[PDB]
Amino acid sequence: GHETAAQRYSARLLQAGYMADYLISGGTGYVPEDGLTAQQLFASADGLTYNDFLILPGFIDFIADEVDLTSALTRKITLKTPLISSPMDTVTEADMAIAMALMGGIGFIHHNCTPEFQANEVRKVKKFEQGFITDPVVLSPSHTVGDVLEAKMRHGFSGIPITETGTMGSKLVGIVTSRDIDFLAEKDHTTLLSEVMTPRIELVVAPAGVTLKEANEILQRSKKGKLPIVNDCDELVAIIARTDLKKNRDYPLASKDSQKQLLCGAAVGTREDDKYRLDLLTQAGVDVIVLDSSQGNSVYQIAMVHYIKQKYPHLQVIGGNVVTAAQAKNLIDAGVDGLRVGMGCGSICITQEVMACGRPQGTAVYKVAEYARRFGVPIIADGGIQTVGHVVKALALGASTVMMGSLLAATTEAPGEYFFSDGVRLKKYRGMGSLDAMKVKIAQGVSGSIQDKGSIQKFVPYLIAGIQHGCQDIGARSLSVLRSMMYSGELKFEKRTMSAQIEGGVHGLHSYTFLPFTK
Amino acid sequence: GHETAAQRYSARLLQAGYMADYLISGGTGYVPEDGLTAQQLFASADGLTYNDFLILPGFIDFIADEVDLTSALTRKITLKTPLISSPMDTVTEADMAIAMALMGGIGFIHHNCTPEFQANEVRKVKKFEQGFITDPVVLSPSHTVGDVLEAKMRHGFSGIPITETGTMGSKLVGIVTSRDIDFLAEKDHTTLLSEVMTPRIELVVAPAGVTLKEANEILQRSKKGKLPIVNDCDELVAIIARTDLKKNRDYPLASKDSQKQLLCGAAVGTREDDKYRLDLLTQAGVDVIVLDSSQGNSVYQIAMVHYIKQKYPHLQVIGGNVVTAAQAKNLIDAGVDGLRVGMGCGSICITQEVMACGRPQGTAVYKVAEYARRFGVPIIADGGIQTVGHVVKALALGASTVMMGSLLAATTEAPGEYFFSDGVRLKKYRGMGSLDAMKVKIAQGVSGSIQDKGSIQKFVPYLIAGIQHGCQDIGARSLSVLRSMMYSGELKFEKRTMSAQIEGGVHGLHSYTFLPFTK
Amino acid sequence: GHETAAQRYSARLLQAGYMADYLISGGTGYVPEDGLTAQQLFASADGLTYNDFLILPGFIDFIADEVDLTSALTRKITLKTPLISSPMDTVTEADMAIAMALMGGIGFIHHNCTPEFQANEVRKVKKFEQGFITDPVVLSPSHTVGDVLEAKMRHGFSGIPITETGTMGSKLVGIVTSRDIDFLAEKDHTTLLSEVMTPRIELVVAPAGVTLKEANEILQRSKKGKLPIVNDCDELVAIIARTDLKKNRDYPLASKDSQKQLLCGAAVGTREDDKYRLDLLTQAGVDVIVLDSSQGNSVYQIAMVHYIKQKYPHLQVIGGNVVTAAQAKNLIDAGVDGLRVGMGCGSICITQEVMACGRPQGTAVYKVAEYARRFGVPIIADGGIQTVGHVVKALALGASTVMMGSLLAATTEAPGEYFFSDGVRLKKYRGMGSLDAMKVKIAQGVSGSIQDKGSIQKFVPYLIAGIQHGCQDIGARSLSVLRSMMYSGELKFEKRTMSAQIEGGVHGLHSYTFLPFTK
Ligand SMILES: NC(=O)c1ccc[n+]([C@@H]2O[C@H](COP(=O)([O-])OP(=O)(O)OC[C@H]3O[C@@H](n4cnc5c(N)ncnc54)[C@H](O)[C@@H]3O)[C@@H](O)[C@H]2O)c1
Ligand SMILES: NC(=O)c1ccc[n+]([C@@H]2O[C@H](COP(=O)([O-])OP(=O)(O)OC[C@H]3O[C@@H](n4cnc5c(N)ncnc54)[C@H](O)[C@@H]3O)[C@@H](O)[C@H]2O)c1
Ligand SMILES: NC(=O)c1ccc[n+]([C@@H]2O[C@H](COP(=O)([O-])OP(=O)(O)OC[C@H]3O[C@@H](n4cnc5c(N)ncnc54)[C@H](O)[C@@H]3O)[C@@H](O)[C@H]2O)c1
Ligand SMILES: Nc1nc2c(ncn2[C@@H]2O[C@H](COP(=O)(O)OP(=O)(O)OP(=O)(O)O)[C@@H](O)[C@H]2O)c(=O)[nH]1
Ligand SMILES: Nc1nc2c(ncn2[C@@H]2O[C@H](COP(=O)(O)OP(=O)(O)OP(=O)(O)O)[C@@H](O)[C@H]2O)c(=O)[nH]1
Ligand SMILES: Nc1nc2c(ncn2[C@@H]2O[C@H](COP(=O)(O)OP(=O)(O)OP(=O)(O)O)[C@@H](O)[C@H]2O)c(=O)[nH]1
Ligand SMILES: Nc1nc2c(ncn2[C@@H]2O[C@H](COP(=O)(O)OP(=O)(O)OP(=O)(O)O)[C@@H](O)[C@H]2O)c(=O)[nH]1
Ligand SMILES: Nc1nc2c(ncn2[C@@H]2O[C@H](COP(=O)(O)OP(=O)(O)OP(=O)(O)O)[C@@H](O)[C@H]2O)c(=O)[nH]1
Ligand SMILES: Nc1nc2c(ncn2[C@@H]2O[C@H](COP(=O)(O)OP(=O)(O)OP(=O)(O)O)[C@@H](O)[C@H]2O)c(=O)[nH]1
Ligand SMILES: Nc1ncnc2c1ncn2[C@@H]1O[C@H](COP(=O)(O)OP(=O)(O)OP(=O)(O)O)[C@@H](O)[C@H]1O
Ligand SMILES: Nc1ncnc2c1ncn2[C@@H]1O[C@H](COP(=O)(O)OP(=O)(O)OP(=O)(O)O)[C@@H](O)[C@H]1O
Ligand SMILES: Nc1ncnc2c1ncn2[C@@H]1O[C@H](COP(=O)(O)OP(=O)(O)OP(=O)(O)O)[C@@H](O)[C@H]1O
Ligand SMILES: O=c1[nH]cnc2c1ncn2[C@@H]1O[C@H](COP(=O)(O)O)[C@@H](O)[C@H]1O
Ligand SMILES: O=c1[nH]cnc2c1ncn2[C@@H]1O[C@H](COP(=O)(O)O)[C@@H](O)[C@H]1O
Ligand SMILES: O=c1[nH]cnc2c1ncn2[C@@H]1O[C@H](COP(=O)(O)O)[C@@H](O)[C@H]1O
Repeated sequence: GHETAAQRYSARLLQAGYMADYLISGGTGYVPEDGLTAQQLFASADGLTYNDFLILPGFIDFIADEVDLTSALTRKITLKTPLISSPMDTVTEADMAIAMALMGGIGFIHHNCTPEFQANEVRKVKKFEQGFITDPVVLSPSHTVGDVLEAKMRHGFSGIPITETGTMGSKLVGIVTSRDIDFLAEKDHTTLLSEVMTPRIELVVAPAGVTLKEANEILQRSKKGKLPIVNDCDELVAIIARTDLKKNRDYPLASKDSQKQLLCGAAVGTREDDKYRLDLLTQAGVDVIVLDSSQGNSVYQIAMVHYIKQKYPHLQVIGGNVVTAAQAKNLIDAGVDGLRVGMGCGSICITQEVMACGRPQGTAVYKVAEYARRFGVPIIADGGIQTVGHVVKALALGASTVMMGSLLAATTEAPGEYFFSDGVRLKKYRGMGSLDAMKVKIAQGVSGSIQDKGSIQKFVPYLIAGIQHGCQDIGARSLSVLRSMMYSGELKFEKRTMSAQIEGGVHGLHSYTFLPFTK
Repeated sequence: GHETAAQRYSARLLQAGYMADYLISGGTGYVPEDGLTAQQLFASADGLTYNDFLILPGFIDFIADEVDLTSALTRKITLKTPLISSPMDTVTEADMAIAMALMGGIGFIHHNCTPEFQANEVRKVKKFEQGFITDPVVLSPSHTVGDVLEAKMRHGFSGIPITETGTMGSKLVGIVTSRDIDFLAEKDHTTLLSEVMTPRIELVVAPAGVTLKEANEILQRSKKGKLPIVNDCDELVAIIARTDLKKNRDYPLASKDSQKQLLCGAAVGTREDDKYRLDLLTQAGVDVIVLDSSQGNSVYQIAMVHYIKQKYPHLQVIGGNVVTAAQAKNLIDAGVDGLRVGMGCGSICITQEVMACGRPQGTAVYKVAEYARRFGVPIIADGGIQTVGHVVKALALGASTVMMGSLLAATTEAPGEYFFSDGVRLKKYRGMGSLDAMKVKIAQGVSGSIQDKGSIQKFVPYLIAGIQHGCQDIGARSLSVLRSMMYSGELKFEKRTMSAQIEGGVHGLHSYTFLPFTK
Repeated sequence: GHETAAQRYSARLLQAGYMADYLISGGTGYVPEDGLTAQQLFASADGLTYNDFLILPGFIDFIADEVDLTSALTRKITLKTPLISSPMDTVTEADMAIAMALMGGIGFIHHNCTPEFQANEVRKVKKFEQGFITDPVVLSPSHTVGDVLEAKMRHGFSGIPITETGTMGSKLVGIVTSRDIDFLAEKDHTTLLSEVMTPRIELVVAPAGVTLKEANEILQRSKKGKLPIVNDCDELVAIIARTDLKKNRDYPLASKDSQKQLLCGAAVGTREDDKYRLDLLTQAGVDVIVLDSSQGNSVYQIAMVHYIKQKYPHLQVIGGNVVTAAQAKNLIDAGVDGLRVGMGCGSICITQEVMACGRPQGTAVYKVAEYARRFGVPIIADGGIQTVGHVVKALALGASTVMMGSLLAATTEAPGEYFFSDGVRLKKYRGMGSLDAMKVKIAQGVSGSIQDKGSIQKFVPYLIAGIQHGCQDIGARSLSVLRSMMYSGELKFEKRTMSAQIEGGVHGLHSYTFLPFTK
C-alpha cells in the first residue's frame, strides 16, 4: 500500500532525538481535517474541469527527483512516463511516435491515410532501435556502388552485409558501410560491390546462438560498428549495430519490447474496412490499438472489440472515447484493456455546441476511472491539457496516463511545415473531424494553428520535471501513491471561484514574460 | 565590363533562325528609355531609403541558379556570398561566426566582453574546420581514462594521440578515440591510457612533408578517422581527421583561409585598452577587424587605423560607420581596407532622435559607395535590412556586402535563450549602446525582442535564393555585373509614392499567411 | 570665427608624422560636397518641421564633455545652458523657476494668477540663493519662541538675528537659530527670546564694507552657520549664511545676477492692467519680461514694448510669438531684446485648425532667426520639443535658446498633484488658452495630461548630455560654433521621406523598452 503523512512524519521524528500515544490510535496520528476528499468534491453534482479545483499541499520528506512516474497504459503494457501522443494527422506520424517512445511515453499513429501508409509508418517506428537485426538490408556482390547509394537513400542504412545470393539465407562474403563508399567519384553505378566490400576473411563475426548481451560485449570490444551473427555453416543469421548501444545509453527511459524495439500504437475505425487495416498493422508488429470515435459506446465498436480479441488474442485494445460509467461498463464487458476518456474537451473541438453531448473533463476522468479501477482497467485522460498542472490534476483524479494533442502540435516532430502565419512561426493543427481533412457531412473540429515549441526531446523532460515537482508539493513518492492517497481520502482538494482562478494566474503586472525551463 | 540587354538579346537572336543595322550604331541596339538612372534617382536631393524606390526588370537569358554571388569584403578578402553577421552581443559569438562562415559569409565577434573571452571565441571559430591540426590535444600514457573524458568535456575532441611526453614534441606511442573509452564503467579515473590506446605498431600514419591532398588520399583510403603525420625520428608533427573531409563535402561555399580554417572577424573600440585587446585577437589568428563606433570620422579612430597598419601590416581593417563622402575620405586616406555604412538606421536605434545625426540608408549606401569605388574600397551596408528585397537593393546601389543584426537575431546560433512572452516564442535583441548592457550615460539602443527563426543553416540559403532570383529578374548574371549595370546607367529605378509602397505590399485580404520557403 | 573640419583635420595631421597643397587653396582643403546647406534646405518652399530633416555628421577631434552650451537669452542676458521653462500654469511657478535657474537655464513665471501672487512667486525665486541678505527676518527680544516657530512656518528661515527694535535700523543683541529652539517642548508661546538667543558678546561678526569674498572667508573659518555684518555703531547691516556657499558648491551652472540671486523671468499681457502688474514685478526684482500672446505683431504689443522701454529702460523685453520675418521686423524695430518663435506648434495647441494661422516650426525658427541675427537679436524656439534631437535641431537652425512646456510638465517641480489617471501616475497639463482656465470665448488649447518624469535636477542633465553628444557627432565644439557652421554652409542637412522617418525610429521588434539615461 502507501504510508500516510502522519506515519512519515512520525518515522522522521524517530530517526532523530526530537508512549501512550501509540495506544490511543497507533500509526493514525492526528492531522487537522481541511479541504475536501475527491468523493466530496464530485458529490457536488456540478461539472468541474481542471481549472475549477486545486490540490492541497502535503508533507515532504523526499527530493522531487526520487518521484517514480511509472504508469500502466493497459492491463499488460507499462510505460516509464505517463505521456501519450494523440492519434491526429497534425500530431503523430512515425517521427513523433519515435520521439515519444524514446522519452519513455508512446505515440499512436493516426489513420487519416491508407492502410499501407499507416503500416509503413508503424514499420518505421519498430525499425528505429534494434536488438538483433533479423531482416537486414542485404545485397549480392554482383550489385554496384550506385545500388548502395540507392539503398541508403531509400531506407537510410549504410551498413549493408554482402551475401552471395543477396538475402539473409546465403553465405557471407563481405560488408559495405559508409567508409568504403563515402569518398567514391561519379563511377558509382559501374563499380561492383566486390571491389569495395571489406571481405569475409577480415570480418569480426560472432557464432549464432549467442544472447544479445554476449553479442553486445563481442561487438563492443571489437571496436567495429556492425557485428554479423553467423550459423555453423557460416551463413548470415542477423547483424547488430553499435549505434543501438549508443541509443540505449542516450535514452534511459525508452519504451521497448523484448526484442529491444520501440513500442508503437495505431488507430483504426469501426468500419468493415478497418479489418484489413488491422491485418496490415499486426503484420507491421503494432503493440496496441486504439479504436477511434466521438462516442465509443456503440454496437459497431463492441463488435470490433470482440473481433480483435477473437482473432489477435495477444493484442492490446483501448476503448473509444467515453465520459460515463454506463458507457465504460459495456466496453469493459466487451473486453478492452484500457479506456480513452473525454468528449468535447480538446482544443480544436466543437462537438458540445454541434451535438449537445459531452462532459466536463475533471468529472469525466474521476467518474470513469473510479468505475474502471473495480476491474483493474487503466484510464487515458484525453484533451484539454494546456499546462503541467492539468497533467498532475488528471493523474491525481485517477487517470493512469494522459494523451495530448495541441501541447505536442507545432513541435519539430509533429507532421507538416511551419509557414509563419502572422508575424509568428506558427504551425497548423486541425482536429480529425475538421472537414479540412474529413449527405451534409457535419464538422466537429476547427482547423486552427499553434506556436512553435522545438523538439519533443527538449519539451517532454520539462513535462516530466513539472509532474515530479507537482507530486513533491503534494507529498506523493510516485503516481501510484498519488492515486492511493486520492482513493483513501488523504489527498485533499479545494474548489475555486472565478476570483480564485484569477489570483492563481498573473495579476496587475504591466509587462509579463515567464521563461518555462532553463536546463 | 559587362554585356548589355541589347547585346545579349541580339546574340540570342544570332544563335537562332528568327545588316545595315550594325553600321548605324553597332552593339548599341535601340532600347526605349524608361525610369531613372541611379545618378538621376539621387540627384533629387531627398532622403531615400530602401522602401522609397524600385528596380525595373531587364532581359533574362540565364537561370536564377547561374547567378554568381562572389563579393569583396575588403581590398584583399573575397567571400562566396555577400552576407555578414553584425558584431552585437545578442547576435554573434562563435556559434554564429562558425555558422555564417560555413554558409559562405562571415561573422564579426562582438566586444561586449573581456579581451580573453573575445580571443577564446575567435579561437573556437578558427579550430572548427582544419587542414593539418598542428596543435592537437595530446596526452602521455601515464594519464588515465578519466583525463580523456575530462579532455572531451573541456575541449570537445574524442581523438587524442598519445606521446611519451604527452606533447607534439615527442614520439607517438598510439591513439585514443571514443571507441576505446565509450563503454568503460566508473573505473575511468584509475585505468591508464596505455591500457586502451591503439599502439603505434597498429596505426596508419603518413611521413611529414606530404601535401594536404596527399595526406587526404592516405587517410581516405585507410578508412580510419584520424591520420597521424610523423617525422623521420617518428615524432608526432600533426594529425588530420576525416571529419574535416566530411565538413568540406557538407559545406561547399565555406569561407576559408589557406590553412583550411574558417575566416573570422572581430570588433575593437578606439580606447587605449583596445591596443592590448587587438594583440590577443591577432594571437588568436583573427582575419579582419572592425573599428566599432556610431561616428567613425574621428581623431581617435584615425589614430587606431595608423596604429594597426604600423604594428600588424598584414591585417585587414574596416572603417567604423560613415554616411558621407567627407567622412569616408579621411578613413580611406588613413588606409582602411573597407567601410561600414549606416548611422541611426538599424532596428534597435534611437541615435537620430537623440543626437539629431544620421542619414537615410539608400542615399548613404549610394553616396559612400560611389565615392569609395574611386579608390577600389568595398562597402558594407549595415542596418535596416528587413527583407531579401532590401539586400538586393543595397547590393544594386553599390554595396559589396550586407551586414545584418535583427534578421540573424533569434536564430538558434544567436546568443541567449527563448522566453515565450505573450503567445509568441521570442529571443532577446538589444543594441550595443542600449544601457541594458552599456556622467549621465545617454542611451542609443532599446532592448527589444525578436521572434524565433530556427537555424542560420536553413535561413541563409533562403537569403541566397532570394538574392539570386532578384538578380535574375533584373537580368544580372552576377553581383559585379549588377553594380556595373548601375554605374553604366543600364540599371533603371522608379520612385514610389506612399500609395505605391501600399500596392507593393499585401492589400485588402481578410486573412493572410505567406510560407517564406519550402525545401 | 570657427575653424573648418578640413582645417581641424589638417592641424591634427601636423601634430603627428602622418607643400604645394597650401598654395593651391590653403586652409580650404578638399571635402567632397554632400547633403544640402540650410539656405538650400529651406529654399524648397515647403513647410519643414523638426522631423522632416537630419543633420549630416562631421569630424570629431574633442570629447563630448568639452562642448560649451553658453547661450544669449537676450541682447544683455547670457545663460550657461540653452533651456527655458515655458510660462504656463501647469509648468512654472517658483519651484520650477528655482530648479531651472539652478541647473543653468531660466524659468518665466506664468500670469494666470493675481499681480500680487505673481510678484510673490518672483520674490520666492529671488530669495532662494543670496550674497548679502540685506532684508533678513529680524525679531525683537520682547518676542516669544512661538513667534520664531511662526516665522519658520511663514517664511522658512530658522536663523533670525535679534535686534532691539526688531529691524535692521538697530543694535544686534543676539541670534536665534533652529538648534537653540528645536528641543523646546510645547511650552512655546510663553518664553521670551532673550532666554534662548546666543547673545551678541558670543557672536562672530564682520565689519560693514567687507566684500562678499572677504565675508565668505570669515564665515568659512568661523565654522558658524551665519555671519552678521555690522556698522561702526554696532547696528545690523546684513547677514550671510553658509547654506549659500553649499548651494554654490552644489550647483556650478546656476544662472545668477551680481547680488548672487537666481535670475527670474515673468509673463505679462498687453492690457492696461498689465502696466500695474509690471510695476509689482519690477519691485519684486524681475530680470526679464515676456509679452505672451498668440500673435505678437499687434499694435497693442508694440505699444506695451514702447511703454516698458520708456519706463524701465534697464529691463529686458522678449517680443511675443512670431513666425515670419515681417512680424519680427516691427517688434525688433519697436526695440525688443529677444523674440519667441512658434505658432500652432506646441503639444496642447489647436490654433492652426481653429484660426487657419501658424507655421511649420523648423521653417519658422530658420526664417525668423536668419532675419533677427542681422540686428544681433536672440531667438527662443518655443513648443514642439519632444526629444533632445529636436533641441539640437532647433539650435542648429539658428535658435539661441529653447523653451519647453510638455517636456517639463509632470516633473516634481511642475505645479499641481499627480492623481494616477488610468493605471499610470500621470499629471495634468493644459495650455493657457484652454478654456479649462482663462462673447463666445473660443478655445485655443486642449486640457490634457502627461507621464511623471521625476525631478528637473535629474532630467535637465540628461538634456545637457544629449545636446553635448549631438554637438560632438556634428563636430561642433560649442553652440556658437554650431550656428557659425550653419550660416557658413559647412553644416549639411538631408531631407527625410516618410520611410526615412520610419527607419530613424524603432522597427519590427516585438517588445521594445529603452532606458533614457543611467547615471
Ligand atoms: N472525443 C471527442 O470528443 C471527439 C468528438 C468528435 C470527433 N472525434 C475524433 O474525430 C474522428 C472522427 O470521429 P467519429 O466519431 O466521427 O468517427 P466514427 O466513424 O466513429 O463515427 C462517425 C459515424 O459513423 C458511424 N459508424 C461508425 N462505425 C460504423 C459502422 N461499422 N457501421 C455504420 N456506421 C458506423 C457512427 O455511429 C457515426 O454516426 C476520430 O478521430 C475521433 O476520435 C473525437
Ligand atoms: N552605427 C550606428 O548607427 C550606431 C549608433 C550608435 C551606437 N552604435 C554602436 O553602439 C556601440 C557604441 O558606439 P559609440 O559610438 O558610443 O562607441 P565609441 O566608443 O565609438 O564612442 C563613445 C564615446 O567615446 C568617445 N571616444 C572613443 N574613443 C575615444 C578615445 N580614445 N578617447 C576619448 N574619447 C573617445 C567618442 O568620441 C564618443 O563620445 C558600438 O557597438 C556601435 O557600433 C552604432
Ligand atoms: N504661441 C501660441 O501659439 C499661442 C497660441 C494661442 C494662445 N497662446 C497663449 O494663450 C495665452 C493668452 O493669450 P492670447 O494668445 O489669447 O492673446 P492675447 O491674450 O494677447 O489677446 C487676446 C485677444 O485680445 C486682443 N488684445 C490683446 N491686448 C489687447 C488690448 N490692449 N486691447 C484690445 N484688445 C487686445 C488680441 O488682439 C486678441 O484678439 C498666452 O499665454 C498666450 O501665449 C499661445
Ligand atoms: N545497417 C542497418 N541498420 C539497420 C537496419 N534496420 C534497422 N537499422 C538501424 O539503423 C541504424 C544503423 O545505421 P547505419 O547506416 O548502418 O550506420 P550507423 O553508423 O550504424 O548508424 P548512423 O550512426 O545512424 O549512421 C541502427 O540504429 C540500426 O538498428 C538494417 O537493415 N541495416
Ligand atoms: N543491441 C542492443 N542492445 C540493447 C538495446 N537495449 C538494450 N540492450 C542490451 O540489453 C541490456 C539491457 O539493460 P538496460 O540497458 O538496463 O535495459 P534496457 O531497457 O534494455 O535499455 P535502456 O533503454 O537503455 O534502459 C543492455 O545493457 C544492452 O546490452 C538495443 O537497442 N540494442
Ligand atoms: N583535411 C582537410 N582537407 C581539406 C579541407 N578543406 C579542403 N581540403 C582538401 O583540399 C583540397 C581543396 O579542394 P576543394 O575542397 O575543392 O576546395 P576548398 O575550397 O578547399 O573546400 P570547399 O569548401 O569544399 O570548396 C581537397 O583535396 C580537399 O579534400 C579541410 O577542412 N580539411
Ligand atoms: N581530435 C581532434 N580534433 C580536433 C582538434 N582540433 C580541432 N579538431 C576538430 O574537431 C573535430 C572532431 O574531432 P573528433 O572528436 O576527434 O573526431 P570525430 O569523432 O570525427 O568528431 P564527431 O564525429 O563529431 O564526434 C574535427 O573536425 C577536427 O578538425 C584536436 O586537437 N583533436
Ligand atoms: N555667500 C555667497 N557667496 C557666493 C554665492 N555665489 C557665489 N559666491 C561667492 O562669490 C565668489 C564667486 O565665485 P564662483 O562661485 O566661483 O562664481 P559664481 O559665478 O559667483 O557662481 P557659480 O556660477 O555658481 O560658480 C566666491 O567667493 C563665492 O564663494 C552665494 O550664493 N552666496
Ligand atoms: N536665515 C535666513 N536665511 C535667509 C533669509 N532670506 C533668504 N535666506 C536663505 O535661506 C537659507 C538659510 O536658511 P536657514 O533657515 O537659516 O537654515 P540653514 O542655515 O539653511 O540650515 P538648513 O535649512 O537646516 O540647511 C540660505 O540659503 C539663505 O540665503 C533670511 O531672512 N534669513
Ligand atoms: N564486423 C566488422 N569486421 C570488420 N570490419 C568491419 C566490420 N564492420 C564494419 N567493418 C568495416 O569497418 C569500417 C568502418 O565501418 P563502421 O560501421 O564501423 O563505421 P561507419 O558507420 O561506416 O563509419 P562512420 O560512422 O564514420 O560513418 C568499414 O571499412 C567497414 O567495412
Ligand atoms: N590512424 C589509425 N590507425 C589505426 N587505428 C586507428 C587510427 N585512428 C583511429 N584508430 C582506431 O580506430 C578505432 C575507431 O576510431 P575512429 O576515429 O576511426 O572512429 P571514432 O570517431 O572513434 O568512431 P565513432 O565515429 O563511432 O565515434 C579506435 O579504436 C581508434 O583508436
Ligand atoms: N555668527 C555666530 N556666532 C556665534 N554663534 C552663532 C553664530 N551664528 C549662529 N550661532 C549659534 O551657533 C549654533 C548653531 O547655529 P547654526 O546656524 O549652525 O544652527 P542650525 O542651522 O539651526 O544648525 P543645524 O544645521 O544643525 O540645524 C546656534 O546656537 C546659534 O545660535
Ligand atoms: O475534429 C475533432 N473534433 C473533436 N474532437 C477531436 C477532433 N480531433 C481530435 N479530437 C480530440 O481532441 C484531442 C486532443 O485535444 P487537445 O490536446 O486539447 O488539443 C484528441 O486526442 C481527440 O480526443
Ligand atoms: O545601440 C545601438 N544604437 C544604434 N545603432 C546600433 C546599436 N547597436 C547596434 N547598432 C547598429 O545596428 C545594426 C543592426 O541593425 P539591424 O540589422 O537593422 O537590426 C548594427 O550592425 C549596428 O550598426
Ligand atoms: O492654450 C494654448 N494654445 C496654444 N498654444 C499654447 C497654449 N498654451 C501654451 N501654448 C504654447 O505652447 C508652448 C509649449 O509647447 P510644448 O512644449 O510642445 O508643450 C508654450 O510655450 C506656448 O507658446
